Amino acid sequence: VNVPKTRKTYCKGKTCRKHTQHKVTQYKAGKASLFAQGKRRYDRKQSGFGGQTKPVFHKKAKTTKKVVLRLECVKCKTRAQLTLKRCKHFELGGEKKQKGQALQF
Amino acid sequence: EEHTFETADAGSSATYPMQCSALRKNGFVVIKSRPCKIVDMSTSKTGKHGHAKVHLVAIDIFTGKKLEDLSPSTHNMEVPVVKRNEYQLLDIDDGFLSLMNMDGDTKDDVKAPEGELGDSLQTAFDEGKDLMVTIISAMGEEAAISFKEAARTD
Amino acid sequence: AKSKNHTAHNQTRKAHRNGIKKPKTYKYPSLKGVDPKFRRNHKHALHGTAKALAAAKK
RNA sequence: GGAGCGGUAGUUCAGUCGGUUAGAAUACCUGCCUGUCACGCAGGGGGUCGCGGGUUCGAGUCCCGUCCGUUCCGCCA
RNA sequence: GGUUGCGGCCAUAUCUACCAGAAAGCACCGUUUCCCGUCCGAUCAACUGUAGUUAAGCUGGUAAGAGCCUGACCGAGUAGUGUAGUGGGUGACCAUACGCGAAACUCAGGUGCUGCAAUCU
RNA sequence: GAAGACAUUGUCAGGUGGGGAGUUUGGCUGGGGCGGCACAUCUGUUAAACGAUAACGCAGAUGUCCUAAGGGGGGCUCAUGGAGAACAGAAAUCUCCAGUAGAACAAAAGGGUAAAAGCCCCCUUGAUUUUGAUUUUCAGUGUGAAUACAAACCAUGAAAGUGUGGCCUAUCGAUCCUUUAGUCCCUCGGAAUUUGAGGCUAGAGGUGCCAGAAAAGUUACCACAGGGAUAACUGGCUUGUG
RNA sequence: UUGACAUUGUGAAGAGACAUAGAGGGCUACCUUUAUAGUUUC
RNA sequence: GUGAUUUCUGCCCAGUGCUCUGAAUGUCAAAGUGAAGAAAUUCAACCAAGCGCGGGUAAACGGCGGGAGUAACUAUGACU
RNA sequence: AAGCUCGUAUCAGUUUUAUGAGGUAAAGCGAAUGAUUAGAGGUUCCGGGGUCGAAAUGACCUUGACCUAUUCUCAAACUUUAAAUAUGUAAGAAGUCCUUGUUACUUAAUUGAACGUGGACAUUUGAAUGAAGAGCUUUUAGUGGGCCAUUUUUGGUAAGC
RNA sequence: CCUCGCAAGAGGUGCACAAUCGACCGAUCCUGAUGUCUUCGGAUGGAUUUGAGUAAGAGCAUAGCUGUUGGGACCCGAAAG
Repeated sequence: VNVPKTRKTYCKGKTCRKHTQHKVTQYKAGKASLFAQGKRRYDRKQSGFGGQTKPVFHKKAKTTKKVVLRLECVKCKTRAQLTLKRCKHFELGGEKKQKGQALQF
Repeated sequence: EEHTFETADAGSSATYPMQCSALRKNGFVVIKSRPCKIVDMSTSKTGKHGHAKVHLVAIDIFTGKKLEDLSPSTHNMEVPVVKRNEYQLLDIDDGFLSLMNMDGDTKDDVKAPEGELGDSLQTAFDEGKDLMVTIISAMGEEAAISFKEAARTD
Repeated sequence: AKSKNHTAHNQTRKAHRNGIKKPKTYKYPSLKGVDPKFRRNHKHALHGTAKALAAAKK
């Protein structure tokens, strides 16, 4: 698929609440870090014998992930996410398709 | 006004698993967390009330070593994804090769082949004549696979 | 091992033991579902119009 | 009976699972070298890629049917 | 009754071939500067109805017409089915009582109706 | 005598470790086994003219593609046949005639559609935000999809209208945990300040045994509960196969 | 089985990694170095 | 492990193991060292053996294929 | 089972009148989609063939196509046409009529619409027949292994499948 | 129930309860006016939203039938640990 780098959509910043220009970043997982309740609460259960308790994951089937667009306004720069349907090949690149000029080779 | 553009990448994708009874000769399988192509395929009963296993033997695409596995056939062996880039080969510079996509000519990379077949290519380059050399990107591993050359194009 | 899967036999008779309950229509049907614009206006009518039917009587 | 796969000049094989050029070998052909034939030299020609159909703008490079040719199961009694 | 503008039912109004048509009224026809738009003013825009036709579209008529619409106790109450029977039939199925009721073939017939506004020898 | 502050011994950390321990080892399934998936979903039929309706009944498909093949507006309108123009010759282009459509609409199948829901052109991103109602499957709970609106804000268009994904029917999945944004709002409970952590709203990270347990085998040495709902010997209808 | 710490106490004699400074290279990713003031495992 | 004596113990280290006074800067923890940071902590940096990589070993487990064409009867087919 | 609110309510596994939607049996392919027979007539220069003519967009035979008009027999995934059976609604007083008021919705305009005012129609107030009552709620067992017949029908050669 | 009506019926008063429509409290979303250790405070009204809400209140306790959950739990029954 393909998506525009720039998009004019609705922006609620309490200072505008009107359509503005948006630069489109792509969403990013991020480091799981530490200290999160799900970490302390976990490793406290991992220590000592008995080993693995919190169930491991195996059966993965789905090959795709909904691509999340991280939007930025150019005035108040709020960040409001947006979702797209599942796609295997993503790009934010430009060079919009032509009229159907002859397929090369 | 704002900058640095934070250019990143593309999202999604994967290597789709399948039922392990559909695999075939020159099918593509991940054993050892490594890609492979099947050569020897075998199925069997266990004993009386058999839940049938399958013992594949697969020779690597990239490394080349001969690998084996045995599993019951329902549970999945996750399959890598394969594509040819059909690159055209210009001069081979240093240890890398230099490949030209029709659309763009960037990306010399691809290490040049370890392949003994890449030696005939190494040999036949100075003779020339449109070097059209496919490679495969499967699981981000890319190395030269086959040499090919057109006969005309002028 | 196969079990009889799906059949309607002796159903349409069961429902007729209690005799097919009716919807029970009312006076003043609930206006749930009506457009808000016609419903917002309608609020100010009954609200006010009772007054000339209340305040005027004395 | 089931299911699985093969079907490319001469012959053995790739491409053949990923469609818009069918590649090698040896075979057979030519001219030389030899007194001829070996051999070595310089070149050379040859296959809708087993058929019917259908998709596909395009199909050996897809799908179904034939055709033939492989296999594996065939057990608890 | 004719014509035009907007229509409503939407082949009793369409197709095909011929033959007509006063009056106005449409319609075909004339020029490219400005506005406009195409490879091209043929389409489209612009400009007078002038220069001219009614050939064409348009309306009407004609065609043992093709069609379509309707009807005909014509096909047929025949196919089909609801109900019911210790009715028949070796069965397949078929009669009967109570009731409903087709299509095709057939013949006969029709072939646009109509609302508002204006205008018309 | 050696041996020498190294070994050993003690605590931690990585490796190794079926020697040892615990534990599992789908479901459907005209016995079970292999096989297939009919265990989510879609199109047509089997349905016996509302709806409902089954089977390892049949014919097939998906787990993707598209910033565009979306949205609006404008123009034109197809496949095909016929006739004809140097190189051209079934397949090179052009011009006219006939042409309700016999074509094209991402991907099966059936609908639907022509001054368009097709071909081309101009601009665009309503594939946005709040947040409910309703149909669908139905427990009339969910997920998914769809309609209808309000409140906006906008695109388009001369306008009226149209537009909250893909002309329509399938293209997707819960709590815990992690993670981003929004509120920068609320807590840290003696009282304060800042980093940190927890919270609300809305997403995403997967559960395709598709309403969602982290799990391989053999037992003619087997064990116990039971089963004729589940086979082999026997009998019965059944007659292809004899 | 391997690694750190501890019991563990006195000594030692050379090597290098990392620090700056100058040359030898292709502003340097380094490089052969090298003189200097340190940290170090050995 | 084989199983008296006689005779012989063939070919294959890719696989699976076992091994190497085997290279070593790919993998690579605790501890330890520097920087950030008001601080926990974050970051790396270097980083044990094994894994990895290369070496051998089959009286170690184990394994030992097809299909063509051809002899002045046919058939076969040493041979290509 | 416990009851409760009410007692002719509103209903009623039902008919009639009117008006709906349905595509199956049937029927049809001289109507399309699909098959499918056999002849007759034309056509090709843009189909090979044959005789005659250097020759051919050549005279006429040739089969393949077609195209024309007929005929044969059909269709679970074909269809103009279209049944009985079963199904949806209406049959009013929470009605109709007259007149008039309310509004931040709506309009050329209190024009509408939604409701309400006041009066008229009352028991033939407005289809047939009936109603050991009509409605409502709590709560909890037991069941979730079915079978057979007449009709309709799928797989099967057929089955007390 | 009351008034009138011989009665039949008509009018008013109508608790309980049903059906809606409002009103007020909370949450979420807008407004945020006045004043403001100037930045805090919130008045005022709105919102296809929302609650196990108020709307002159009804529960507590004991016993009892029935029903659930936990317990040796209707009785008996394992092969195992």
